[PDB]
Amino acid sequence: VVDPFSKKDWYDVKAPAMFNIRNIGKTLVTRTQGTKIASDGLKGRVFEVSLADLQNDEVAFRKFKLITEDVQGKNCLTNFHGMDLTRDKMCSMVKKWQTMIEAHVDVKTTDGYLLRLFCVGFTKKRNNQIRKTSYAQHQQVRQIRKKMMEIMTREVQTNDLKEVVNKLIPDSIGKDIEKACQSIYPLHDVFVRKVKMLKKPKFELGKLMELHGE
Amino acid sequence: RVQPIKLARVTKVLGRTGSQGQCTQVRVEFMDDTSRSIIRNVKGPVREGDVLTLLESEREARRL
Amino acid sequence: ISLGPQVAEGENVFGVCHIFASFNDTFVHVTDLSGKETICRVTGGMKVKADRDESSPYAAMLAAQDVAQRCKELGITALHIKLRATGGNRTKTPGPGAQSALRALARSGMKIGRIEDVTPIPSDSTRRKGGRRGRRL
Amino acid sequence: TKKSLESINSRLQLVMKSGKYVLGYKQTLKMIRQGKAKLVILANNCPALRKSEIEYYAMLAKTGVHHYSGNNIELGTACGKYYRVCTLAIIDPGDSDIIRSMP
Amino acid sequence: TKKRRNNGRAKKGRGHVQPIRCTNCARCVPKDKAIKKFVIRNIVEAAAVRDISEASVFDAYVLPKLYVKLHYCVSCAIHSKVVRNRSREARKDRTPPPRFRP
Amino acid sequence: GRGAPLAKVVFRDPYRFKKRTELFIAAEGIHTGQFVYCGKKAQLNIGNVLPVGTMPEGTIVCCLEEKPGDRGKLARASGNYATVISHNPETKKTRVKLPSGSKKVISSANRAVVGVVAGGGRIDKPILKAGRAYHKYKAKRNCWPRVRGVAMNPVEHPFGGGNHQHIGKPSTIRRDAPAGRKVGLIAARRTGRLRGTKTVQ
Amino acid sequence: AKRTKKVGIVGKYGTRYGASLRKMVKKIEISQHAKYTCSFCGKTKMKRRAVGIWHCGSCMKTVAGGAWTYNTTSAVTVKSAIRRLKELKDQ
RNA sequence: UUACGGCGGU
RNA sequence: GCGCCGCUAGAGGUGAAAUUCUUGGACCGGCGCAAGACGGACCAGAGCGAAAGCAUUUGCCAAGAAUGUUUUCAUUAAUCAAGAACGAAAGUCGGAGGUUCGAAGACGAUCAGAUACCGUCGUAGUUCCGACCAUAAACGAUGCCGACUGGCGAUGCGGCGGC
Ligand SMILES: [Mg+2]
Ligand SMILES: [Zn+2]
Ligand SMILES: [Zn+2]
Repeated sequence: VVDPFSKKDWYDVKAPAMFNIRNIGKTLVTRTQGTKIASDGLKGRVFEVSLADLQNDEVAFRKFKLITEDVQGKNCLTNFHGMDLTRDKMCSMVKKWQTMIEAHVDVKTTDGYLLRLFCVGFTKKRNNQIRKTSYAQHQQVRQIRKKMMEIMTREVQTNDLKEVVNKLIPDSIGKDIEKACQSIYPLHDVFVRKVKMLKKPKFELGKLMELHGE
Repeated sequence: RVQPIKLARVTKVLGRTGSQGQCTQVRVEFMDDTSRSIIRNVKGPVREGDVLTLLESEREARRL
Repeated sequence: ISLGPQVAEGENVFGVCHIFASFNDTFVHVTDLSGKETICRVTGGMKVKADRDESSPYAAMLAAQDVAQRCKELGITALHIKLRATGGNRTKTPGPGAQSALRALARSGMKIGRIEDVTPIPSDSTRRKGGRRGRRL
Repeated sequence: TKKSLESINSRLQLVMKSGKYVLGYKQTLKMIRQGKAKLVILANNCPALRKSEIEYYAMLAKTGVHHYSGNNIELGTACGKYYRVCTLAIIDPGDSDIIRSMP
Repeated sequence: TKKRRNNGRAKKGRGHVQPIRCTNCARCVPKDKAIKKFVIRNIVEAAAVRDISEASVFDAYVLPKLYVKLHYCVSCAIHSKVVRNRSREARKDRTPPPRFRP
Repeated sequence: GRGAPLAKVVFRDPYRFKKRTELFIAAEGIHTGQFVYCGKKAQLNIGNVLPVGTMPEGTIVCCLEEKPGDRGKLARASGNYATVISHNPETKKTRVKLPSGSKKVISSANRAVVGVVAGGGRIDKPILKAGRAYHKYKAKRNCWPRVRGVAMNPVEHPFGGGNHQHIGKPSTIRRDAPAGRKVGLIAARRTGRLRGTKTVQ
Repeated sequence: AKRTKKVGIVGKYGTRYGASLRKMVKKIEISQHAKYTCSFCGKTKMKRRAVGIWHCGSCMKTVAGGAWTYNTTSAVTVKSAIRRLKELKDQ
């Protein structure tokens, strides 16, 4: 008899200023009922959204997670939580008769935002190549995989979270190990497959208010 | 709820079906645009090109 | 007019529609952009009384119409798709109600954004419930 | 647990063949207090005030303390004898580069 | 008699390959004996394509694919007719049947 | 008469100049001349005792308090421990998992030494003769040679008597039976050799 | 010379107590009487005191270990997990 | 979905 | 499996069902946690190994084939009674563990009957440590060593030479 949707109000979700489209969408939550207050029911919600509705002309096979850390009245401010690729991209690039090399590393930034980076690469068939198997040897794989994680340890350890997350809207990490590996075995589909968040540095309030500033 | 009962014209008949040679497939056109065309199944003698009536519009053809 | 968000005359607000099209049943659960707040979960096995036909394409066809009629009436007007198969240990292709609950979700006046298959895939994890010789039928 | 330990215990069984060395606590205590010690190696087993007063004399003699990753019975086999030994001091490297290494 | 030159299995310098499990009966087969089939099926069911592009938020949206790799035991591969019985000299080719997509 | 060993620990009195000795249940792995740290801001190592609300989910805990400040009641026998899950930082209550597999939501400020109780594996060895059971209970109680009630007389037990040693009456009795009648399977939910695991919460 | 072929340490129990209980004992009984290598001085002088107590002849160090053996495998798994939970999350 | 037998010698 | 939510009345299972779980709120959707298994797609008529067998990264080891060799020893060799070493799975004994799967077993169906197939549940067992047992369609159903007797396209590893 009661309609619980008549007790619910709409907030709108905002992405940080690092992206072109600042407005993610609208969520809903029930109002305050004593100890059930209407803010902790939507702190820590994940919004699995892609780039192409968060940039203007960027790719669509990549998606960002965006936890909520603060509520500003009718607004619902967010911070970065992680990324991965879609399923259909990540299994369109796993084909036969090529080597899949994959690396992973735990690197924290200088802001205290410990990440786990996941990167893949696939060996590349050459243009004049006649034989079928474009396989790598095993000691080639070990030194490529050493070369992958050494580079993304550079690109994350040195500076803060904003320049890190800004590097992988164009995915210049996958393009930097693209150039640095093709004197070992050439690679072609080299992405950062997934970024996972391990830590958060106690949530200073003004750091989120910087991200939604200019 | 109420779908508009849509009269429909058949193009090429796709041969018999129905495990006894009793039903045939017609791939109607929808009498508003021949660009918009779905595959359907009817029973009885068909005579290629004519017009038949759909009490329901789009569910499924003979397809597992 | 007490229900509904604040939009313009042209724009639309996004929700996601989790399709769980296994065999034996089908789910056409719609929820918000974070997935936490359920808007409407209606099922193909709640509008037929036959128990063969819960995985039928036809029961999914009218479950998709019923979930659109609730979603559009509440103010949430465009859908993203997160179709599942059974996944995990079990089969990884979706059942017969998969496509029909998707097309009839769109034929009954509703927009569609990004779609994705989001079924559970293991990394070579766990045994299957069949026996070594499988099930023999 | 794969590649790198025979940097420090292949060099240790090469100084043992070529150069000079002393084993035991009260012999590297004589060699540290009259200038002749170069790189003292402590086991991971020695009592923690013995580890302190060798780390304190080596600061006074400006020498290096390498902390060996092993038992005192494991450092003895790495030397090449049937003992256990916490503290060694090499007083001449034969032709290797233990001092010219990291510590 | 020895029916086939390999014994149904593509192992030559091995003693044991991994056991995998069939899909539609959950029977345990060797990985080399198993009849694989990799389905790159479009998730949209092509009769239902002009009902999702006319109800999308774009005019040009590339539709996602469904990449399901089936693999069967030989018992369910013959019953579901993905491998057909062959004559005793037309068995001896390893070329798959041609495409016939249009 | 205890299966666990003990550890006597000297602390420094904060208020008087005095060293005063405690007696702990010995967590397994500790040695003499080891520093033991005890507080809220203590660091989670073996043998350190610290409140259950600060330590993470899934750490193994011995000798824990069932009400705060009760100085250790639960999970104290040799080889036994308890596991913590499920911190609720609002209305501060944490649930633990007792050595009987039964879970219990307790206060958050309950205090507990990190580790497992020493002397474990003790019940793996057979007593192996009647003499070493005698010395076992001479340390404990006057309880050991248990005469069956079927073997005694109708004054002495509800089960005794008869020309044959038989119970006669059903050996499962109610819980509100009086004293002198509760003998046997007291308020038994089931009998017979057990199947499954326990399947009753 | 060769004094037994099966019983070993449980030849003191004679014909008594059952073959499978004497076979069950002789894993426990070789293990509680064995000298273990000390982890603090490297000398194989870990003799067992009372049950759960382990003690060094030289360096005189007392260790609270298992009942019939120096390490219980339940207590090594926990020490692995405690230092893992102490480096994960950093509390 | 269920579908089990067919006297001996010629 | 358990917590904290969200909205709802079924979910599950099947050729059809039922036994079963569910407004002390299942199933589904979100976020976390824990445990134990297992390392998909890449994965091949590819590799290694005496055979059994071997697949996530990085790490202390100890071994090995082939190739390269104007090194060295100079018959040191092949097969091998007796005697040994290794040996899938199930099994046995003890200690840990116990997620899934699951002989025995209970129940629901199916049948003339079902002690079977099928469904719900589940013990021992599958997992680890230690000791055993020594067998398999342990199969290329083909002992090991040596030479000789057609062609061809390749592939895996070394070596050499070429636009
Ligand atoms: Mg008695
Ligand atoms: Zn099959
Ligand atoms: Zn000692």
